[PDB]
Amino acid sequence: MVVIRLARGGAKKRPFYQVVVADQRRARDGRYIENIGFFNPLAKESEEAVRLNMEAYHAWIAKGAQPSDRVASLVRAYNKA
Amino acid sequence: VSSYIGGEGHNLQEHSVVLIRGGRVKDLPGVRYHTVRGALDCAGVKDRKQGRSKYGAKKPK
Amino acid sequence: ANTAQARKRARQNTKRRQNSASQRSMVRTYLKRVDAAIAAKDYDAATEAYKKAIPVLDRMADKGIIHKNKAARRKSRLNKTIKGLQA
Amino acid sequence: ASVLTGRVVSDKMDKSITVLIERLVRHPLYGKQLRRSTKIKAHDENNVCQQGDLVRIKETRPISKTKAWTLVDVVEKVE
Amino acid sequence: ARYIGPKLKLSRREGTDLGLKSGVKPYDVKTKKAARPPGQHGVSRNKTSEYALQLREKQKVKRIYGVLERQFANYYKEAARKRGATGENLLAMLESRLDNVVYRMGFGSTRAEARQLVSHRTVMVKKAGRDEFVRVNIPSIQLQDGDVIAIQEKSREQLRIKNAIELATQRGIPEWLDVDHSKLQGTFKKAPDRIDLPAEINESLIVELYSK
RNA sequence: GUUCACCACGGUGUGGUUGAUGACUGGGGUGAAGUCGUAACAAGGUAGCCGUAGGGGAACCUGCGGCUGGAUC
RNA sequence: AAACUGAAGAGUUUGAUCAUGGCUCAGAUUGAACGCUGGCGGCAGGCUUAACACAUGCAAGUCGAGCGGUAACAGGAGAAGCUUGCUUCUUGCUGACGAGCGGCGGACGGGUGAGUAAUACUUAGGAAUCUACCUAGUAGUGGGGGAUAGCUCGGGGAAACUCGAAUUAAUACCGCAUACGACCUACGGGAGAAAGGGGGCUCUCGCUAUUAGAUGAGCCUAAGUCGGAUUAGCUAGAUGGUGGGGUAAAGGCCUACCAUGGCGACGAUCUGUAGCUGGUCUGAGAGGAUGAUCAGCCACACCGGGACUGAGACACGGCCCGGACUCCUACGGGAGGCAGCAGUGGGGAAUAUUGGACAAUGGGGGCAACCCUGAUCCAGCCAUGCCGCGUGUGUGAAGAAGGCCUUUUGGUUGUAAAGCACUUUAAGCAGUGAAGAAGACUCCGUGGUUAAUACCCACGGACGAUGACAUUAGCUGCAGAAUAAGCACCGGCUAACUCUGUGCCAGCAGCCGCGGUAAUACAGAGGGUGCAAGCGUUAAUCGGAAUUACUGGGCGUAAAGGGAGCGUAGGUGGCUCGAUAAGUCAGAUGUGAAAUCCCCGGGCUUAACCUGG
Repeated sequence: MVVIRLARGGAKKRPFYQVVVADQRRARDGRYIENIGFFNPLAKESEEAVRLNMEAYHAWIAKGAQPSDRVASLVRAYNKA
Repeated sequence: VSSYIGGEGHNLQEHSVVLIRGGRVKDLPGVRYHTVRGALDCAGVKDRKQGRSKYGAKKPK
Repeated sequence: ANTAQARKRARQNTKRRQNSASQRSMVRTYLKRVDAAIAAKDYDAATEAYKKAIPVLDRMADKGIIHKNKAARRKSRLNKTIKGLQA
Repeated sequence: ASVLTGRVVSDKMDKSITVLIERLVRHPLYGKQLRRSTKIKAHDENNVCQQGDLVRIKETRPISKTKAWTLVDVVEKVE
Repeated sequence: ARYIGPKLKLSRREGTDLGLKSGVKPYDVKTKKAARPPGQHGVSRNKTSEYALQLREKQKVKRIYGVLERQFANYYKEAARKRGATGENLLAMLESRLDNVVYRMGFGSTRAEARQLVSHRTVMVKKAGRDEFVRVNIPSIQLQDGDVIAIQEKSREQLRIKNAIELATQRGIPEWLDVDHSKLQGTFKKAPDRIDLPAEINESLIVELYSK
């Protein structure tokens, strides 16, 4: 199926994820369908930590995509603020 | 191929295993390679002091 | 095979392949009667062979022995050849 | 959809023609436009058009091994 | 790596005072030299060439600021990509180095001692906007407009710093630096202009040297 | 199960292409104060050169046509 | 606002000159190797050769909430020999669970670049298809049957395994009954499913038929895409048509017949070489070279061939047959495939650990608990590269000694050293100590559901179970200059010069060249120059080379006009008035993946690096 999951970039011991809509069988950092934002695990109190295109996130949910347990909680604690 | 042994004095004889680098000798017809001195079986030069690395000579203590 | 599961898959494959090949042979057998009756230009023999092959064809196509597309194409292309044989 | 115009250079196949499409390809280094030409077999069902005609053809599903274009208009005819 | 050997040798080879020694006494009497470059021969025949004038000019700046070839060529590569004059930009980025900034603010007698102070975590930097200092052991830190510099709480009683301010007062304090001796705290208000920098360093020779 | 059809292996023959070698032989190049001459550069002591043919130890010579990239006139 | 910034020449032909013209050099770069040397850290990178052969361990399992069950382990209840606190035997009763049937997964993820010059790749489109799991629906899930693995009984085999008889369960298998769709139709009608499990009649996980999405896959078209003509003709299922077959699907994909077509100097055919792209290096650019690491696509999995199961494979750790090689054997027969991750032998100039954890991000199975994951996250080794820091800092002259040169007394090494005054980065020792963690479970409340205050789902709180890295990063103390400099070069190009030895020798050399008894060129010294934990050499690419000239060259004599013509393909082409709008130009839309390059910013102590637009 299609999943909304994180794709790891950044550097060694400085992870920076991009939340991405991909076919589930592709490698985590390989081919995807659409990039809909990013997540900085280590970010300051004065810098954009989580960004997520909520319009395309809802479109992909209604379209068939299945979020992971990390992006689901990220959106959960990102839309409450 | 035929190669040139650089430096003063060497220990090479029949059935000696050498490392060979590029570089042609101008005044020697036919010679087109140099023997790296100090690599495998070709020893470094004995009393070399100035350009030691080019002749495989350890730093004298 | 180098794992118990690959070995199980192989011995399951032999059983499933025997069971499916018997039904594949059955489909071929029931279509042979229709083709042979068409060969000797016999509308009644071809029709009575065709009528008793449709249930077999569509039952094996629903089981997965042949594709539904193949079953439909065979039905249509044998009906079009029988009807033109002095409908 | 994807229409293409050209002259008929062969009609000696049943329900089939060969159309010569010409194009101007520009040289990547010297920048002059060479005129190049490809032979494309088209499907002419009623077998009407003759060689020397201008014809329009469109891409369709393949009809044969080397034929996937079909005739739609004979815009010009041999004089 | 940095140069460790003698400095008057360098000054004599460049033919000018590089400020490598302290100003506690005049450069002429500190060495009774600079009329001749070092070595057996010194002043020579067979006059120099365009490449010699360019090489010596580049070595002059490199030896003044204590920056080796690799870092200095990175400086020139950055300066030729920033907008404006390449030599002006290279002088600005050599002047914005943390060790040079603390030397000009006067906490160190020479740029070598200023770099020695910076390296040993005796200088805290406060980035513009940030409400905090941070101890920084990196002499090559580029300071932007408004960065604050202060002396460590456990090194304000240094004797070398206290005799470095009184030399800075005798030498002059730049106007792009706002230094207060009361709590050993300066502010880098702006990178210096080419008109503020001395008009005896031909950065044009450095720019023409880094063009093959 | 049998048999036929398709077909992989493998086999047979006869060619093509190409690598390494080969007695001997052709020319090319390099290397010394070698041998034979002196063909060219001056009108180089028969102006030289181009094509071609014949001849000659060797540079070359000769014929026929051509050129001036020929001095003395 | 910005992405708009970039271009050097020198030596060498001559007695000298100008030109021509080759050679050579100064630059940048690398998955580099070698030589000399070597302190640290961050981030990267690391078999380029043998797609050579591979010892050993690991890289694909999971589900008992589908099923019979009980081999092991642990409990529970009773039998209690009780040996009085020793202790055993019955039971699947429970947590669970080997083997077995069954499902899903194993077609992903990972590796390699052999083949492939075009079923490839890139760009742009297209129609004649299939698509497990996912989303939103629709019609259902009714009723039977015969088996069979394990388990038995008896054999055969050294093993691998195997044969026969009997026989049990299922969401295994096969009829029958129905069918909103869907399939066939001559459109009158025909045919075609399913399976149950679980939680308290409901809900939930499934199954069946199908629609629409999404995802993926197959298929087609056009354009582009290496060298050779000392390879010019190539094709007979070949090119087209029909009838038929075949496929999920178009199609000579196959076949019978009919026609004689198709392709080619715009390079067919044949040959050599090659995975392609984004990109990478170089360059002012245009170009040239290249296709490691990262990402996309393709191909392959010891070699040749065939298929099965499946939504998907002609399947890397699946099957069958054949082959080479390797191993076991009781000689009858068997087994195997690191181009997965470590690692070995070998080849080579040359490329690392037989490490840890699933904590994070993903992936497989499961209702969950949880299990698996050499993907991945980390750690180890290596100056292989990039970036960063250090090896101290000031002050110190009758300018000590020593070395070297020298006119024999000066100069130089040189504030250099010694002495004095301080400092402790990094390393070492001792403490402290974030963040990577997403808050599972459990409790409460609310909403949906329902016959229900159950169960289940969704939401809102409380709670702190979870860290390989790890003795973390960072921060704070202690001690003491203590632990830390080498390499190349110095005739010119090209920054830096003198002695001594040698004597066309020994030797150097990129080029010009040097060496013949006073060598700034050899070897050693002193001094100096450039780089610096690196420095040189070699290999390789572009540059300089306007030296293939598109940008941007030439051809009277320097290399270069075909002996001359006629002419085919082709290239190019007068004036005027119209048409068209293909080239051309402009606009709009779609696309041109992300990363990279560049600009503006943000975060690492800075930088490299990461990252938003």
